[PDB]
Amino acid sequence: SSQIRQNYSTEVEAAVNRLVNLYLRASYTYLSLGFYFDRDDVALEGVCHFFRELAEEKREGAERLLKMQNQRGGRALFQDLQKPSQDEWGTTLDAMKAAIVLEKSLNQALLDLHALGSAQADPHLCDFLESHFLDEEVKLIKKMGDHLTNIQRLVGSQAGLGEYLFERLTLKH
Amino acid sequence: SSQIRQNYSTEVEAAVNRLVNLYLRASYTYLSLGFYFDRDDVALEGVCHFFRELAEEKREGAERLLKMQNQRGGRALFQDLQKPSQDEWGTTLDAMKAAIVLEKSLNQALLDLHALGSAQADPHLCDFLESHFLDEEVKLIKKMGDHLTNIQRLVGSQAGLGEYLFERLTLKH
Amino acid sequence: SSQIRQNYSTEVEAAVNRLVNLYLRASYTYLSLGFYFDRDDVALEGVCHFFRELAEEKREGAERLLKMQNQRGGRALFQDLQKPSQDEWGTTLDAMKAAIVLEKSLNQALLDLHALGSAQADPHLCDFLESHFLDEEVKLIKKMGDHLTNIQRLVGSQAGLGEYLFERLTLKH
Amino acid sequence: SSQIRQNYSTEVEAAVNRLVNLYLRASYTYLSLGFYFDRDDVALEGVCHFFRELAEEKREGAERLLKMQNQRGGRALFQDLQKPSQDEWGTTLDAMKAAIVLEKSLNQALLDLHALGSAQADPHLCDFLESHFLDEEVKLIKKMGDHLTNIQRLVGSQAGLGEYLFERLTLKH
Ligand SMILES: [Cl-]
Ligand SMILES: [Cl-]
Ligand SMILES: [Cl-]
Ligand SMILES: [Cl-]
Repeated sequence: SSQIRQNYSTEVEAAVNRLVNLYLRASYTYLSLGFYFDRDDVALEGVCHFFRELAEEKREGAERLLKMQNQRGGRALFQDLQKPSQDEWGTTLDAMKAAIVLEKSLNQALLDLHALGSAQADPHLCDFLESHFLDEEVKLIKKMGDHLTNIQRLVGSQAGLGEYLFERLTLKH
Repeated sequence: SSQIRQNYSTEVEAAVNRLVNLYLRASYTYLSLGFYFDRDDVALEGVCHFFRELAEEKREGAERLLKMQNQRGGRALFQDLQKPSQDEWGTTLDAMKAAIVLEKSLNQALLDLHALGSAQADPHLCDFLESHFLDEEVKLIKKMGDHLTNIQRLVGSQAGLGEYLFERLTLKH
Repeated sequence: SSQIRQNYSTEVEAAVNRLVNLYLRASYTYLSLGFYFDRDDVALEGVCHFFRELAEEKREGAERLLKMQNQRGGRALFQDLQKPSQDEWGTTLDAMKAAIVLEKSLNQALLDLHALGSAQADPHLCDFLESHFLDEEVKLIKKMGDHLTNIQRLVGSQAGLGEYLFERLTLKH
Repeated sequence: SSQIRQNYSTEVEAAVNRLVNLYLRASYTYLSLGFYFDRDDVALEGVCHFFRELAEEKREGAERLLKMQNQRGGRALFQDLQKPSQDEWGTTLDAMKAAIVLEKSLNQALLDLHALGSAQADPHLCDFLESHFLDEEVKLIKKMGDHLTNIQRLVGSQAGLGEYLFERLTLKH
């Protein structure tokens, strides 16, 4: 058992393990989104790249949480990882809307954990979220929102043209 | 006559010579496709470049087969090369559909030769196809499929615009 | 739907998706093993590093399979990922024994898929496993076996001493 | 008298001066621990180096607090520095246990000051501790805990052997 644990509640420990699950779930979702846009009958490489990069980012966030759990003397506990919500993700617009929904849910979990940390007077936890998660998440959601606006502007009456142009001229490929 | 030939059937030797003919035919087809897209009244440089590169690739595949024939102590035998199926190749979409048909026929010839090799217990032949042909062909067909999907998405109600944009923004020029 | 799929059975497609699940499960197991050896009350950094590296390797194997699924025109389908078999992994010896069991199960899945590929006359699948999976797996299992032998030799009557020395002098830290 | 002081309570000012004393006390303790492990009849250079480095770190923490006191317009007030708790520090294990006790006491003083800052609505103080003290302290305690676990594992029935090996193979020398 740990000889280091100090000021680290069971409630925070448990919430950290749940958050890890949420981040790995998100990572899995992005993995599926990336490979859907790699299909020969979808074939939007920039969209594929965007979501593959997010899968790695979410995995890295989970790993940081797990590292922190150990630093504080809590015990990492892994649960089953549920499969993503869809097998096929529709259009770029559909996908980007789904990603924003997912990110808003992750963001709310971060805010909830921050509030728990605050209530438990755990300033290290609060600091950790502030320093490595909250601003990263705000910046990502702004980026997604910007992308959504551009995708929406391009639907017009020529959806295929607009979806191609967005992938070619906004996304890195 | 050869002093080296070992485990190399007449059936495989003949099938290798036929495959050489198929690859040189494919090369000739791509040569014609490249020069059609170089016409002043077609003028799609990226499409021209794509098919010219494929002509060279197919020629190189034939040359590898011929080198292997000699390595095994078989005798290269050349036949007439039939001219390509069309004199004019239509749209980029028409052309890319024709290329996929051609590649699927080459792929099936590779698979047939692999099966013959397997039946004749000729592991060098089998290895050779696995190592230099089968994955190269799968990768090319995936690329073509991706291109076809993008071309199809761009037809919309503005075909000329879409054909220009594909050539400018997907193909190397 | 795909316009490229050729010689790719439904049976192989399904087996590839199952294998992806097995590799991601293995990755998750190694993630848990790595963080267990990072606990302050375990504190074997070289062991942690070893299993973290394996988590990444297994993830990369899954990604290669998914890329290949798309190259062939099959459809990636993701399933729930079961949590690892244990929450706490015992000694270095216990852990390395569990890893070998896991690797032997992955190896047998690769061999089974190879046999299916052979039966379905799918030489691209067979080649793919030969070229990127079978030898990598044999090499990993040999490494694990070597490690197990060294760990076993060091138990003696001074288990803690031996476990420290193995981590310091065999594993990269 | 200061012309700058704003939102800086007398309670925080006093608590900052007390914390400075605690950090300089800790520095003095580590100085004594370092020179004990430099004795010819102890002679554990890596252990000496470890504690000498900590003496400098604790001094640097005090200096940062003093700099911040002045930045806020408070007045540094120095008190007597009590000598360390022991003249001789026993084994490496004894020493590392004493260091963890000391660090836990410093950590609790940081948490107490953070709570006071929070209650006094002094976000600069809170930020300062979060940014330069809380995570540094968590990381140090994790390191010490890891070291303690390794030292404990090496006691076995051959304490001298284990103490030598830890110093040679874990600590920088
Ligand atoms: Cl379960
Ligand atoms: Cl003739
Ligand atoms: Cl389900
Ligand atoms: Cl005095």
